[PDB]
Amino acid sequence: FEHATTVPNVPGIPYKALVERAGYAPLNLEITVVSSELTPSTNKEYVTC
Amino acid sequence: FEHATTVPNVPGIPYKALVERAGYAPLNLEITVVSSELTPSTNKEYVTCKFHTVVPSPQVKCCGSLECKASSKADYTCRVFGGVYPFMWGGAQCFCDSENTQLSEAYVEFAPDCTIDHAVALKVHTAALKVGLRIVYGNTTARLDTFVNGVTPGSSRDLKVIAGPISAAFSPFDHKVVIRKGLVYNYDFPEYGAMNPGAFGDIQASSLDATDIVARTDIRLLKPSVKNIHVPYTQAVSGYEMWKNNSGRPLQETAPFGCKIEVEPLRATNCAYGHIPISIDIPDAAFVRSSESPTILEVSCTVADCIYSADFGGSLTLQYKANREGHCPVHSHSTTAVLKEATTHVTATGSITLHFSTSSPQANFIVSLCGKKTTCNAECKPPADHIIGEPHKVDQEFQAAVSKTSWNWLLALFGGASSLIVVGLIVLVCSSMLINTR
Amino acid sequence: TTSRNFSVGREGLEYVWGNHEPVRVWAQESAPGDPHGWPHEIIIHYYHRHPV
Ligand SMILES: *[C@@H]1O[C@H](CO)[C@@H](O)[C@H](O)[C@H]1NC(C)=O
Repeated sequence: FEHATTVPNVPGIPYKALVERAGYAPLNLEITVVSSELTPSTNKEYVTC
Repeated sequence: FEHATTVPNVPGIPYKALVERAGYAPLNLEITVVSSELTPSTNKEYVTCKFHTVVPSPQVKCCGSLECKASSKADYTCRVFGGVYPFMWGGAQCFCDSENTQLSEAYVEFAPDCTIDHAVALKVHTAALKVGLRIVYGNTTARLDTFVNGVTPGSSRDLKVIAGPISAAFSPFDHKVVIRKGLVYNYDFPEYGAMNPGAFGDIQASSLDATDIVARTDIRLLKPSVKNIHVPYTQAVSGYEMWKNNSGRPLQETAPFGCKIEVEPLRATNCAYGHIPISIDIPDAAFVRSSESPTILEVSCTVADCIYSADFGGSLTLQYKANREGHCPVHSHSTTAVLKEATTHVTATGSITLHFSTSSPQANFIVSLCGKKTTCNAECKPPADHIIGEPHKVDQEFQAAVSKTSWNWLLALFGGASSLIVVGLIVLVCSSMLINTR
Repeated sequence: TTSRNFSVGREGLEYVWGNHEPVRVWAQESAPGDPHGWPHEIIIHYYHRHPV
């Protein structure tokens, strides 16, 4: 099956949601943001000391 | 007992019906169209295939005369010339400025490979149907096969069940057809003895090996060439190869209703369209007295959930009270929806869950358990997936997709100002009389 | 290799490819028609099916 949902950015906060289908019990879906990793693009210009 | 009912043409779609008799539990009858077999009436017209010409050793008269005789060979032709000096490796066999004459003849016959590459022209007519059915009544199964004609009952247990005639006749076969190597092509071939050079069916034969043969493919002989004995000839290409290059696609990929067509019977199979009435006779032994059947009490209908779909996506629940044990059938007396199971174990106060499907999202109908029945109303939703080839539309739509909310909006919508108009007219009449008082 | 778009009716459609037995694929409706007791744009579903 397919589903969609929005979640806020935050670590270690389980969110519980449901998927509803007639003739099938609504499964409990647990979503947790274990960690975040923001990696930009870098360019080296010059060194100094 | 006797009963009658109409069923649409479709394979592998069980239909569940009931026969009601006071003092006897209503038996659940299951009807399935195992297969279909439409067999028309066929007539063989003539065969055809690639041809091989014949260039027999010429008839050369050394310093004499000859003529152009006649023969029965298909496309037989002769032609003569004079004043010819044929040559050969040992030298010139004969030369006489005028007295020499040469006579050539030409005909044709089916090629040896024809025996397997041959195609045949067929005249078809009077499509007739043969149908195989599986019928279950009270866990009594029967496999039967019969024509749709209303006269003949197929024999299965010696139970004569009549059906038909067909609601609407459908025949992908044109009156004329051609067959080749297990393929059937819809074509309008010419009549026997009617040929055209460069056209299909230029060569004919009542049998693949019949001695008699006839054709016409524009064979005109050519004058002998320079100094070398031979037979220069001319003739138009076989219509067989031409039609092969442009025969069109097989009927297998163009017939409606998904016909599956085979050649040796020249028949169609598992091709569904229309409806068929059926008459069914049943022994009374199969029937069960009601008292023997369990009784039920204060049964309620509860819809656990239901999403409008194609498969048995509708789910229902039933709570019942009974004074007896055994089994009862269940039925949906409303056509719009149909169950998936026939019966189940019963209980003094037990409850069950049932599957079903419907042609409308409005789950408003009545359903019968044992001999009693209860209503069931609810709303079902359309599904997400919308592309599947599995059985669907087991019931045709009856403009019942209209939701109850739409009916509510429509009812309160249509105005009734005409009543206000009539009241206005009546008060106008009364006021006119009052004015007439003056 | 490429892609092709084939329309399918409610009745059903046949489908062939390669040299293996074909598969039949049909379709149903999924547009959002039914309301939930509040004002809704049900018409769109009824427009998606039978524009007549
Ligand atoms: C069919 O059901 C009846 C009771 O409804 C039972 O007596 C009979 O044994 C069953 N027959 C078979 C073949 O299961």
